Amino acid sequence: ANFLSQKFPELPSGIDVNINMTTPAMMISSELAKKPKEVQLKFLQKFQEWTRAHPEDAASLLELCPQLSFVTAELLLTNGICKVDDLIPLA
Amino acid sequence: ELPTEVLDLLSVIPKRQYFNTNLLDAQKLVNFLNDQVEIP
Repeated sequence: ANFLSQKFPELPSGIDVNINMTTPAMMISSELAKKPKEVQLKFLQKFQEWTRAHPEDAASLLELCPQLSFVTAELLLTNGICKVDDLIPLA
Repeated sequence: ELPTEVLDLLSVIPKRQYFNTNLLDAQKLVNFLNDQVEIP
């Protein structure tokens, strides 16, 4: 993964979830949504600039690392920026 | 480079292997976020 070793070599793998009692998706929502609204908005605006300045980089990272892909989606969901039905056009 | 906020966030959720359900298209999402989205 030369792309990552060059640009994104410190990508987090994620937490370990015990999916015999808790589903990843539910954790995903409670994870982002337990955070004060300022966070999601701060991340997404900051990120928005970053991804506008680096569309190739940003998109290719979302291509390979799905936690960010859905992390962005769920934050869009929790604030009401976008709905699930607005994400399926992306899907 | 990625800002630290992003890094922490990527780590706080399930491992990327627990995400292989429906997923979203990175390329569409980025073009969507850049042009079509305005974060409140």
